[PDB]
Amino acid sequence: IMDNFEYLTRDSSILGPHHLDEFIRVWAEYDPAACGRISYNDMFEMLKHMSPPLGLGKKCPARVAYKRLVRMNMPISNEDMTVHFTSTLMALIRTALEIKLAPAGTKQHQCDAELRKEISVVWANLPQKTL
Amino acid sequence: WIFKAEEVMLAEEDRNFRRKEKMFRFFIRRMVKAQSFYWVV
Amino acid sequence: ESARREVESQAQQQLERAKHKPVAFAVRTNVSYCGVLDEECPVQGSGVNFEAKDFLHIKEKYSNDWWIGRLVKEGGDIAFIPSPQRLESIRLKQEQKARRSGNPSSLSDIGNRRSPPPSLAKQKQKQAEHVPPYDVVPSMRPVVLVGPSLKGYEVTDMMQKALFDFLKHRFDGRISITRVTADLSLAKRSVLNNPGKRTIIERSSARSSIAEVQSEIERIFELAKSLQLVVLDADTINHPAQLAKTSLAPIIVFVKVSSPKVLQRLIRSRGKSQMKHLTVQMMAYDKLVQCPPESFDVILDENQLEDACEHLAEYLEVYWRATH
Amino acid sequence: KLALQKAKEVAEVSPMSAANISIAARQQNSAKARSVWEQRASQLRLQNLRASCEA
Repeated sequence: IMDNFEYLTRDSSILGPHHLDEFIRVWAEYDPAACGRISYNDMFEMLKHMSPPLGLGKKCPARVAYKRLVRMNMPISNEDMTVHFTSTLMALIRTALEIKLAPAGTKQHQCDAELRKEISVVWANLPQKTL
Repeated sequence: WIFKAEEVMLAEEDRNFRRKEKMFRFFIRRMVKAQSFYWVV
Repeated sequence: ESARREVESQAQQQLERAKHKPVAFAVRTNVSYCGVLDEECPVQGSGVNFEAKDFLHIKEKYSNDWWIGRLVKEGGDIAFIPSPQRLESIRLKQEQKARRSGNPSSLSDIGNRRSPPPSLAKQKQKQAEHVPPYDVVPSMRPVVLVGPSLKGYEVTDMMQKALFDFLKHRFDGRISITRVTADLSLAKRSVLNNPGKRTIIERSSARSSIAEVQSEIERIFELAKSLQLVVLDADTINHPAQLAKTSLAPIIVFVKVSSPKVLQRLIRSRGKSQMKHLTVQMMAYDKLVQCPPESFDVILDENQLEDACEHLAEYLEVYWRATH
Repeated sequence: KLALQKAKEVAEVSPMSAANISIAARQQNSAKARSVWEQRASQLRLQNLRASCEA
């Protein structure tokens, strides 16, 4: 019972262990293979088709989603023909609970350092997904 | 604390009937609360 | 020069022979001045770096400019304390290093209005209050208990009588307990030369209560000069600020209930007699609570009798070692 | 708090109460078991309080 107490006291409104399954299910249908990088225009229809429990409730919170896509660092620096799941789901799970970058707006490096020191041994797999 | 002061201001008030029966009550109350009475009962 | 070394040696020998002699009297200060950095002291290296809010104890006689004193600190050695006239002179010296101190400002006005210093530029003026740098206080600090509510009522009387008893017993043979039945809040020093000097004047204050209250002031002084610690069982003072501007400068002890919810039921524990006065018995609690903690000297903020009892015992033991 | 206040009254000498409360503040610290139920209850309390405050 206590091995599963996190799931048994769910209060399912900010759930994260389950919405990732829906994210994978949605991504699989649109993706025939990884092939490294995928297009851009799919992510908008994916957010529209994303589960309303996480990402958008009404028409107004979509603006907040735009506030998460714009007004910060851009993955557009590299080729626009690039995946965004490494930077979209991470951003949404970071901002849904325990948001810290918005109140500061300049202390991104300290948050990145905290993430790196908490992922110290991952064989440097996420460093390429943080971008 | 208040009881301690009541038993302190009663010894200094008698040191200088219905009063002699009250130091007996104070001694009883000091006796029903000691560890000896607790262990005996 | 041989004269300065000779007077240094004589002062050192006087200090050595006066190390084991009774203390004469004590002074109270209101200015943060250091007696070690002043070059006019008879002996250098043996000054006092005392801040404000401090007591000094003078024993022997030196001159009109300096005195031999000691601090109330533990381990504080014998030092030299400036005389009140010397402190007035050094206060005048404090405000002379500035560019200007009188009426002629230096706002690009040089050589136009010389303005020689009149009597307003000296210490002769500003005599509306003119607080002396030194105040006369009892040698040993009297101890006054305040709280948790109005005195003369059952709850406060018991909560103070228990501690009084503890002080009589534990410190028996070295502490004298005196009760101030009359008022004590009318201790003034800058009102008049002698208001009501004689009882035959038939004046308003001659027949008033000011006479006995003023005569009770130096009784505390007489108790203090015997080195025996004394307390004050004043039934009128219920707030530290009521007895803070006077010449007593006493130690104030705060016995307080943690919350008024406990205090109300504690008052209820006495009987129907105290329910009549329960109302007035509560504002006297929160008025004294709203007083800043810094006003009180010590705080007894706990409920256990024995631990709070030790809280005062160790503090007074530290005080006893401080002045010995 | 009481031990920290102890040093405040004694301004005439260097107080040792701070050292006494320091040496007696970490020895008993190793008794904070903080079981899974208590940790989950604390997290739930934090989340509920945040939701109530933010409405």
